[PDB]
Amino acid sequence: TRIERIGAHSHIRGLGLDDALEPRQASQGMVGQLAARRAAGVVLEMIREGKIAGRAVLIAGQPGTGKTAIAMGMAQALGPDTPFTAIAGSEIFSLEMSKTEALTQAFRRSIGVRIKEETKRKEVVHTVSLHEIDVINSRTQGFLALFSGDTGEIKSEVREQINAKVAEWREEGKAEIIPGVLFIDEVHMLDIESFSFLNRALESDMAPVLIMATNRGITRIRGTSYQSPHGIPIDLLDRLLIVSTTPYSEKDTKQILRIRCEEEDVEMSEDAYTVLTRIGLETSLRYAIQLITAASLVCRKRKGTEVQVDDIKRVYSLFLDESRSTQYMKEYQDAFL
Amino acid sequence: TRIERIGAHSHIRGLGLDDALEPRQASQGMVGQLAARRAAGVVLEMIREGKIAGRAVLIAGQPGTGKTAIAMGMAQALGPDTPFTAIAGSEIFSLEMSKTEALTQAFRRSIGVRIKEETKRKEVVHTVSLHEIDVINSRTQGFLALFSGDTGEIKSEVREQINAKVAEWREEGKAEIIPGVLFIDEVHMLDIESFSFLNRALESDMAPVLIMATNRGITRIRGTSYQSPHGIPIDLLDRLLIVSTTPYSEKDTKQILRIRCEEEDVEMSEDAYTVLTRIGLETSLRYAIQLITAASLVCRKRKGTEVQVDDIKRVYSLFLDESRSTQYMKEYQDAFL
Amino acid sequence: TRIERIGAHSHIRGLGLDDALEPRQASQGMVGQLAARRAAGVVLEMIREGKIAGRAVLIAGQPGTGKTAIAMGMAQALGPDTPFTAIAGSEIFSLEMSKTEALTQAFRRSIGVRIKEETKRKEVVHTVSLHEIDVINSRTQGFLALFSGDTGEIKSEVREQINAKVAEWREEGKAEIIPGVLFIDEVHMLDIESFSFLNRALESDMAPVLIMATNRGITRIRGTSYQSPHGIPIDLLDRLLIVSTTPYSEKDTKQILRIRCEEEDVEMSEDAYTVLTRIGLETSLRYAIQLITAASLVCRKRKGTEVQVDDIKRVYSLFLDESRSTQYMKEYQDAFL
Amino acid sequence: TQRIASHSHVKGLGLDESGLAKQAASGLVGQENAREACGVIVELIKSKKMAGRAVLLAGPPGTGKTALALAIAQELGSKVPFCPMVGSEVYSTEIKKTEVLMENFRRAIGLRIKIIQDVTLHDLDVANAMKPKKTEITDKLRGEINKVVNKYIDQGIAELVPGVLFVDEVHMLDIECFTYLHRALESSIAPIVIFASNRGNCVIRGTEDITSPHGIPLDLLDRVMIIRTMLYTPQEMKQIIKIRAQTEGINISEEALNHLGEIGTKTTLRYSVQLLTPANLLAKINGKDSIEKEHVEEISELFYDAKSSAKILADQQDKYMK
Amino acid sequence: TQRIASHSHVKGLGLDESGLAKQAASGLVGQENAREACGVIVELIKSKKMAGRAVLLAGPPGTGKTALALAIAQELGSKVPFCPMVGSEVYSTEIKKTEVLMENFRRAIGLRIKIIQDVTLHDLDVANAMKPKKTEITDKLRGEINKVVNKYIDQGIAELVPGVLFVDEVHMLDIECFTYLHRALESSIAPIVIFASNRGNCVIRGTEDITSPHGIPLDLLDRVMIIRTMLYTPQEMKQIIKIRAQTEGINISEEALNHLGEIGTKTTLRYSVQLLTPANLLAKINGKDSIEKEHVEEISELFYDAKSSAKILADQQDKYMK
Amino acid sequence: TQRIASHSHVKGLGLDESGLAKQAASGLVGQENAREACGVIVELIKSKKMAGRAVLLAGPPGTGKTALALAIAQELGSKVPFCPMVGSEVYSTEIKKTEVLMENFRRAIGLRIKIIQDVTLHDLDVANAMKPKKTEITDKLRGEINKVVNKYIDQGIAELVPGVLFVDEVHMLDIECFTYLHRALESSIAPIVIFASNRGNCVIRGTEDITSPHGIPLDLLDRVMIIRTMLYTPQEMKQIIKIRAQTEGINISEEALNHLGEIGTKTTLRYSVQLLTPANLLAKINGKDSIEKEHVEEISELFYDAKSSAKILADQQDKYMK
Ligand SMILES: Nc1ncnc2c1ncn2[C@@H]1O[C@H](COP(=O)(O)OP(=O)(O)OP(=O)(O)O)[C@@H](O)[C@H]1O
Ligand SMILES: Nc1ncnc2c1ncn2[C@@H]1O[C@H](COP(=O)(O)OP(=O)(O)OP(=O)(O)O)[C@@H](O)[C@H]1O
Ligand SMILES: [Mg+2]
Ligand SMILES: [Mg+2]
Ligand SMILES: [Mg+2]
Ligand SMILES: [Mg+2]
Ligand SMILES: [Mg+2]
Ligand SMILES: [Mg+2]
Repeated sequence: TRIERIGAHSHIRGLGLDDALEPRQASQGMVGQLAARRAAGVVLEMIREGKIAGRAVLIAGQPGTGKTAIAMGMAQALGPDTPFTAIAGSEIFSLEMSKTEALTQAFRRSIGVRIKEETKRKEVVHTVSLHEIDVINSRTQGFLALFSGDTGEIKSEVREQINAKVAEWREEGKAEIIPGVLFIDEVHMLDIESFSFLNRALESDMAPVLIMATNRGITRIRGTSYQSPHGIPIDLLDRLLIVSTTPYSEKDTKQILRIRCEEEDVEMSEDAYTVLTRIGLETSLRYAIQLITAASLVCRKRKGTEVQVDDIKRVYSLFLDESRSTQYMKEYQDAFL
Repeated sequence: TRIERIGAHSHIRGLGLDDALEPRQASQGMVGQLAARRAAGVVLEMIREGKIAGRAVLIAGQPGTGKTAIAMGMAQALGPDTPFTAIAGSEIFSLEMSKTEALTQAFRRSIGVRIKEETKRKEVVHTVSLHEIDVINSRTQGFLALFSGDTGEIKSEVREQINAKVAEWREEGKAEIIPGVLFIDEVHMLDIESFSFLNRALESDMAPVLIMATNRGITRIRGTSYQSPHGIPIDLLDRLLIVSTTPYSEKDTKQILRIRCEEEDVEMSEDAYTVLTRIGLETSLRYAIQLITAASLVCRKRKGTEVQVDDIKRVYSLFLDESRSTQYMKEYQDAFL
Repeated sequence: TRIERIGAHSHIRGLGLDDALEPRQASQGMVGQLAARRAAGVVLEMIREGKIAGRAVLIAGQPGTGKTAIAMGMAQALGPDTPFTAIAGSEIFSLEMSKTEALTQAFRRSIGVRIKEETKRKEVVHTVSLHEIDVINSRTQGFLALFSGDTGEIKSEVREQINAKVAEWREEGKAEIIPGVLFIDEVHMLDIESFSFLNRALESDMAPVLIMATNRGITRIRGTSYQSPHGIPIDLLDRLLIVSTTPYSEKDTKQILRIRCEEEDVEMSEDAYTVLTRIGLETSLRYAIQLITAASLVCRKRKGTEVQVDDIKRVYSLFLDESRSTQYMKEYQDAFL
Repeated sequence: TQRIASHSHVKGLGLDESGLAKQAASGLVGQENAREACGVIVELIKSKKMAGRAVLLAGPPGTGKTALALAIAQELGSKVPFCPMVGSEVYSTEIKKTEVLMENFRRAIGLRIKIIQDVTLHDLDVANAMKPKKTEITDKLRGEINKVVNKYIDQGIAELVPGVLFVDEVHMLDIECFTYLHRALESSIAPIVIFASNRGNCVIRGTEDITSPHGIPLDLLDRVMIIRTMLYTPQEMKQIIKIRAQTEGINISEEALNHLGEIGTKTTLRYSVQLLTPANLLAKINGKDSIEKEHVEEISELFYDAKSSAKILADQQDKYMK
Repeated sequence: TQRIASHSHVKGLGLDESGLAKQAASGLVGQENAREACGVIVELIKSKKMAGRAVLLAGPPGTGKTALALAIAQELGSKVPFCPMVGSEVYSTEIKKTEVLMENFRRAIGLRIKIIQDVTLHDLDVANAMKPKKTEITDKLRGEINKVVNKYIDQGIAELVPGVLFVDEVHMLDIECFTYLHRALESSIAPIVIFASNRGNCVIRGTEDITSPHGIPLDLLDRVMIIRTMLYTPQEMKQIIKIRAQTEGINISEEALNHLGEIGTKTTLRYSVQLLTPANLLAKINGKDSIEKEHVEEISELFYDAKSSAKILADQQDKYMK
Repeated sequence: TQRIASHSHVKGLGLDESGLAKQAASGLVGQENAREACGVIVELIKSKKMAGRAVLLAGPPGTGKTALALAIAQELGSKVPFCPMVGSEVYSTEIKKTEVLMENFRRAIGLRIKIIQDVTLHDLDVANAMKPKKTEITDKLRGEINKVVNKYIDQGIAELVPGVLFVDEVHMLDIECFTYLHRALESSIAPIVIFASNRGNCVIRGTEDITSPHGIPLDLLDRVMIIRTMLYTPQEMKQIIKIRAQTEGINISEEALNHLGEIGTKTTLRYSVQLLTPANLLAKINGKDSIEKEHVEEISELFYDAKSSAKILADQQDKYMK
């Protein structure tokens, strides 16, 4: 009906943390990962206090363990007042601007400048980010280049004239700086030059807090041939705080299936929950997530209400997973190109 | 005198085929290649009937066997009513548009849309191709971008609005679709991404018949490292109909020399025809083609009329061929860079 | 105070050559390199006579031997009347023009066209180069594209219309051609295509004299994999006249230090001159050049006047050289990235 | 008359009321497991409840992968948007490759504003954003267009029709396009995407020789559902040759049908279905209204399959250029 | 209040009147040879007599290379221009990389035209030189701007203030940028440049595997002066943790200071200085105004260093993606 | 006075009425087989009957390849168009490399429209097709310009003068440029093209290490005629040194001529012809109007050949940079 629908992270209302940042076993759409959600909440109090510039935290761990789910939990826990720029790591490879300029625009999008104006007397509020100020003052009719995105490289001299004016306003009280977050997911997709730009961009006084997520192991960096942990050089890994994410147990995988069967609005039998937890422990968590909705449609075509174990076994025979898919490809490897 | 002169294919007036598509031994400037010209004529009746979209035929065979000569024979056998876009395989590598966009423009140049207009009453005829309609409707003053060629990438949304309007006209009878041919010579010079675009562009309802020519063997594809026949992947070679071309015999090489000595207007003696056929069987056909005109100029500088064997032997000593050229380079290989 | 200051070549007023081109042991800021300065002066009389087009001279030799110092000696010995375009070898890699077009603009910047105009009667003089004429006639408002540098590729057809007009003027006496020099330093940084453009650009009637400098040995060319002397192919090395530069002795290194201590205006003791010559023979010449100014500031902070040996030994302990730097890196090679 | 192309006989999946696949219905023959799995996917696209789910069709070439997705497009109709897209289309010279993926992701979600008009989210993106040029449209524009479409739903002027994106030839994407597709499939506004590949155990483009199944990395293969397509039997090949003969208007004798079935099990399915129209043109050259065995035998001598041409290339490899 | 970043405690080099380095002054602790060498460089930038001299700061990561150059920038003040620049900034899509180096070389030389105004040579370059675009500015413009600034000095309207260019991360330049930097440092108008690298014995970018120290070729290492930065002792690490605790406003007990000093000699200096603010937020969550050992011990279990995370990656390498 | 360059003494091929080459005529010395073969090519360019024929000049460097094509350009005169072109000119940043080849192919065909004016086909192409930019001109424009030039011939207003394209350094083309040159030489409007190379048995650019003679693939070497250029004897080297001395205005003694002939057989022909003008400037420094042996001996100590400089590089390879 609306533009929004049931996505992969639509069940997560936030990190289920109490007053003492201690994580609850199942709260606000999140379950498991107790040291990772507690470290995410300490980073959440660091973002809400706004005092320290340029802090950086890597969320590392295995695929399917919820690195991105912790990041959209902290994204809904901030609210719309604090900016949260969420980019992919492949988005910096632009044809109209350099990777340094694309990372500088992603850095300056996350620093909100709340300007008030008293204008018989009404205080209009124009919250705006530092990137919009640099695009408006970059040229005449530059305010449509936020919209169409056809800004080139903004000059560095222009950015020092905006940073100085904003410092002046802030000391005169006309503006309030609300520093924010920059989530670079799949950061492993950045090259050595962009990682070395991150080595000096995080030392700036106006840098946002930089969260990053990587499922990669001790691999090669994209611009070079050396092997380093997480695909990230040790020169940048000196500047971060790693948050590991543990693989799930049986009861945690089963409780991810009950919070998801609710978001997709499907009523499942308890025997089908045990068989789907056994499927989700044998192969993958995300394969058992996508079996829930297609099992609900097999239950709708038989005109039942409760999803049985036979709907799970029929949809398990209908759609394969990499493991079984790769096996079948072994035979037609001379048929496959 | 005129812009046109004696080229390499100027003697070919068409494929020498009779009513039953059966090829004549020497007719319309073509000689030899009887199964290849019969398969070319079956493809010529497929192009003239216009019913089946997206058919594709590869002309494979050895160099000098006349793959391109069969394609300019079918190009003059179609006439100017049916479009024939003849491109090289290196022409898709454009700096102003992508290889997908350059192949889409080469695909849509070969679909003619004959529009009539009744306008005391005179039916003006504006035959036009689908590419010109997409360039005219791409922007204001876009009709000069057919001329200067400074069109960028036309939007795909614009091409669906032209395809729908043309379908509407065709059902209302205002337009007549005349599908045509696209000759991609030296197709081996395309990369894997452009070959994979050909895998889906040929399945479209508006695709022209696509003739292609390759002299390559089991070689590597230009974008990858795998070896496949003709430089073309087996995913695209599943979609084609290969037409092999046989190497020539002695009498076929001699009759190529008599049809060419006529186009260049040179009268040669029969002993010089036997010596030039022996030269054309020993080294190459095309070397014996270019010895005819330079032998005619050696005969003009002695102020004779008939070209003798001594003019052939003098020009054979004057201009070398790769085989003899490579031998002489063996000694100065330490002198050559 | 002024835009100019004590650079690395600011002591060199010219090549110290007499009437018979014979070099003086220490004159005009130059010392040593007697066969190289005599060959540089023969090339200087070839540039001043202006008759022979497209001559080329390589200055080869070891680093620190003064290839560039001979080239700024000949640059101040020409004066401002004769043009001297001095480019780096990395400057041809432009994003707005090709390497052929960047070398053609660097070639045509060095050919001055002195135009006079009589205009009660006063002869105004508009000396201008051939590149400025090609930028002015390339488009309307093209005279600001000399300034901003936003010329693209000037058409070759336009350059034949300027070369013909300049030939016409020269024969009518309205213009005087003053051919000049093109110094391509670090020429080894050009690729094979740009070297092959130099193979034909030097054969033109309007080519300037082309001086080039290389410290490289028998190395690989930048565009290919073959090894050739100086990083330059033997096809271009056939067209040049190599000028070798000898490494310095003890007295020549000591006299480079006395001409430099004068340009930097530092008074040094003779024992410090012997210790600095021993440092300059042990490690490098240029390291002993940069120890002079920092030793003068150590002498200024102790409020002395004469620079002693202890200021040299203190600054020798303060700033390291590659040799000692590389040694210290051997231990922290597991600490260094 | 309309031109007849490949997949012109495909008029939807051949399913009954129970959702099981018929052996021969609506131009589809065989492949019953893939057709019930594609019918469960059609129900998802119609439930309009999920977003960003991803399907991979996998199998050998010539096994009904583009045909099964065009049967999905015929079962949805013209009301649901469908956005076919080759995976080699992302290398535009004007914009970055993730912008070509994002513009195709917004092209597959539709809005019907009411007097009735049909528009996509990408049409509103280019409407609210000299030589025209594609521009890298920011997420700053896309969030307020999402708020404007949400206000258009809440006043009742508009109705959203989420659709499907077919990224055929998904192995031609490079590793940056797969890693942006992780974030693209994780959104709550993304269309249901159907990917297709036939390039099993090959290297990812953009990486220096790491190997994963289907040309797709294992971190994207975690997020998709696999539908395999098992090869056809001799009997079903003949049924495809029979359906392509009725679609192209070609009458055929049963002995020529048995010979074209032996040709199609000898080489491939696609070579025997392009032997139909040249044998029909040879039959009208001879004046006979139907194809006999001599027309298929003569046309099969005129045109070669890729394996016989590779045997000619292997026997005479010193003559051809390398 | 102003945000507190890294190097916010650096307020200049800690030197006396004699030019020797103090052990702890102006936020700098230890590294006395590098601080007297950087104080001799500060005197050069102020003598305004030399041009194009080049300094390399070299050492391990986390040893005061960016901190020593920002101490040079605090000792010069805002009157002398300072132009920080990452070495990966030269790969612009609009202009060539030597133009980005030349625009940064002209940005670091200042002119004070008098009513008092501050301008650089690059500001006059873009003033005397539609979508705006960076352009490859010719020397033809730069020579007459140098004559105009020389006439502005001779009539007394202007005064030149040559400054400093910091090319941090100089190993990210390619071999063309180093070879243009040969000609750039040889000019009499060039600014004093301070380069920094921590990438000893690695290949130059833009070359196919030739190896030189610090990522810089030997022909550019001839032209620079080296300042090495020797690692810190346990005692000086604790003094850096004490100075970062007073800079961030954090009270700390002496036993937690000894535990953070053992943590900083166990892993690295930078991991222990980013354990300060999370332990302070955990102390205000518990309500205590100062950090004790239990807050550092709990926060050190929550966040990992890079070596412990690499040990987790080595023990479980079959589970992570490659 | 006009400047004197290389090939300034070349005033045409030295042939008589019978077409045989003289030993020394019109500035050309020796190489009689290549000069009769180039005279047969000159007759072809004048017959104005053929189109798209292609000539390769092949041989060692310094053997008269650029000199033999400029002798062809002097034998045709200024009435026939001539379009010299380096093969590295096709890598423009504005247009694709086949467009640079096609624009050079249309630049070499001339039209004389009559009051008399000289125009090329490319001049009509850019006339019938802000910052100016080169554009990739379509074949849609080129076909109606060919019809307009054909109508201009038929009303008698114009006369076509087909010319010659010299693609010197043809080994610097990549494999796409050779494969477009297949289609370009096969046209009936193409100019006669003379290619030149000295790079025997080297890899084609744009391919990963496949080897063909002269840097040109075997499928393009099928379409060209080869003219080899055999090296010069000691006697002919002295005749080239004598002709370059009369061209540059330099008087020379016979003993210095014998010494420069021994120098030119010792190193190369080109090093001895650039020893003429420095020895002449040394003779006017000494005040003598003619060069003696002491001037050649002193100038030969001042300047080195490439082989002696390579011997200096081999003896001292540890000192030079790599
Ligand atoms: N802690 C959790 N609580 C609830 N649901 C979770 C949790 N972790 C994961 N999920 C579910 O599993 C899905 C996969 O998790 P997620 O995409 O965040 O993995 P990831 O660690 O980022 O892995 P990858 O590197 O493969 O992207 C989520 O979309 C969500 O539906
Ligand atoms: N003959 C000389 N007379 C005076 N000073 C000299 C001489 N040769 C060199 N110098 C001094 O030594 C410095 C280094 O010389 P120069 O830069 O010209 O070397 P180079 O041979 O070009 O080497 P590289 O290849 O390393 O650039 C010069 O800046 C100058 O100060
Ligand atoms: Mg994730
Ligand atoms: Mg051909
Ligand atoms: Mg130098
Ligand atoms: Mg397909
Ligand atoms: Mg640093
Ligand atoms: Mg030449």
